[PDB]
Amino acid sequence: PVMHPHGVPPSHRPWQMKDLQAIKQEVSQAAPGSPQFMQTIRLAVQQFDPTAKDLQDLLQYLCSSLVASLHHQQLDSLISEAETRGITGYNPLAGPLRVQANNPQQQGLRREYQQLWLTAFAALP
Repeated sequence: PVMHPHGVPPSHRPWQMKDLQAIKQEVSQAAPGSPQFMQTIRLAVQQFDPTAKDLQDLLQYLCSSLVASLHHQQLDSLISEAETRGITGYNPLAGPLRVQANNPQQQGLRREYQQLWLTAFAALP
């Protein structure tokens, strides 16, 4: 999660097991892929403002290894397509998008990464 304390720069903090349990319960209160599901996962992403690594770690906790890998596969294709067209605040010279999305200061890029990560569920059966 990325914290936004008043005044000081934003900072990253690891998931707490209670955070992940809370998200798991909220998500499990809706059928996977359903409109209420996608709404719940999006609201959880808003709550914790996670980095790219945070999002990967969350799915690793929520889903089976192969299903989380399927998401990663779908997201990688979305990222490639997004990189071809250009992404807000992304210069390939500063490193891979997934790595840049882990810099707490790059909010605009993190938020766009979050939207791509959310979009990649559109395939998850």
